[PDB]
Amino acid sequence: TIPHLAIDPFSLDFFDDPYPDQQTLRDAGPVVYLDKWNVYGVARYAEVHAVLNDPTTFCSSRGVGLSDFKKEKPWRPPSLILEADPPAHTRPRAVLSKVLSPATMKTIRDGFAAAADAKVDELLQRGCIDAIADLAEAYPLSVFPDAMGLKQEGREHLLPYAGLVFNAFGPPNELRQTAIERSAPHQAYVNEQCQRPNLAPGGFGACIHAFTDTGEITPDEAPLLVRSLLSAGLDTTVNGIGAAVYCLARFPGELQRLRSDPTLARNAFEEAVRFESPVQTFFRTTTREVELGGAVIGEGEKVLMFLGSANRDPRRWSDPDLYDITRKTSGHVGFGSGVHMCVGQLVARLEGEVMLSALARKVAAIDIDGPVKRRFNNTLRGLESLPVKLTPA
Ligand code: HEM
Ligand SMILES: O=C(O)c1ccc(C2CCCCC2)cc1
Ligand SMILES: [Cl-]
Repeated sequence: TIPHLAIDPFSLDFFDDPYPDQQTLRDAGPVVYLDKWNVYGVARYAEVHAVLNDPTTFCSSRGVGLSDFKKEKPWRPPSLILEADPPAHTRPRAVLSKVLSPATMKTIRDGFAAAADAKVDELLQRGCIDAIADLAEAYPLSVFPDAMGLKQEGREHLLPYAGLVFNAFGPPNELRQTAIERSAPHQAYVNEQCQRPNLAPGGFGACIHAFTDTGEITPDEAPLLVRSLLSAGLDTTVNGIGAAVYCLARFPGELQRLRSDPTLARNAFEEAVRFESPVQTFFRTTTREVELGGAVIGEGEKVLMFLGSANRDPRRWSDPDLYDITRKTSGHVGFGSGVHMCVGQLVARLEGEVMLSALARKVAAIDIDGPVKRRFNNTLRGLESLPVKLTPA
């Protein structure tokens, strides 16, 4: 009944060009079995959306990586929010939601926008830049660690730590095992910055700790919640912004539409998140026997969701393989869906918006002018290097 495929979605070959294999996964059926890792897979929009929106059946507390926490030891203590189910999930979620709220966005927006404009001005002075190191990485590094309240020293640990986190959701292949064996100094740095004294007044970290007397979280929960933001909050945005620049670089017609109306900046970023899906995959674990897309899945089974595939499913999208900055994007699953839907999406969208706004106002053309190199990660899709010439408006 369920088709068995030998495709390895965590192989370098797959990362290098996932789109044909994603169609093969979609068209094989609503539910497939991946013999390579003994997991179920769903690659169509409908089943991905259904799985995300039934957290009781498709739980997160047994891990959202390949590893089943019921069978193996987690590589680090479980996240109090990502790797928790309701009801344990609910209060920590509410705290991060309030920390990363509308009001907070108002407090940081001017600074984020100023930093974006400044960066683009700087890059225009150079002309030929690497849109990954010099923009997609440099810009979030120039705003997010400060917004967290982190000291300057040690910040070089942040991207390596995130690379590790996202590789660790994968199977135990070379990417994952290499990441873990290099991890000790990055874990040590992160865990230390999560303590209250090390987080500057007014930043996200301090704000999490301040919530520890409302009864929503205890003081001993705050460091792990700071840890959540230091795991999730930087490398995601690097690859979201890199995706957007890469799209504008390949679709100059859409860059020209964006220039003509910079208020399209926020939807141009959202469309990039759909189109590239910086977060490609992650898992749920079944808590009972369940019927999904006409297939029966047993209890205690890992289910791999292909978010990127769902976001290109022609069953859901018209011209899914086109970058269209006026597309109606609502419903894409690039930020997830349901109770775990990205709690930092307002920060992500703010960064993406103000960067694309700066590009929209200051740059006339973005031309790739060197070899493009891809970065491999078990969960993240993005580039290592994107050489571009920026022409000033
Ligand atoms: C373009 C950037 C981003 C993308 C594409 C993205 C994507 C996602 C997705 C797909 C999920 C759902 C995971 C699941 O269902 O298991 C998620 C959750 C989460 N994200 Fe984001 N994210 C981004 C940026 C951020 C930022 C900037 C922050 C923090 C400042 C953040 C913090 C979190 C946290 C803490 C969760 C867990 C939420 C929960 O379990 O309730 N993310 N993100
Ligand atoms: O430590 C945490 O709580 C944590 C770590 C990583 C993430 C990722 C965000 C992007 C989608 C996949 C999960 C979310 C939360
Ligand atoms: Cl850690």
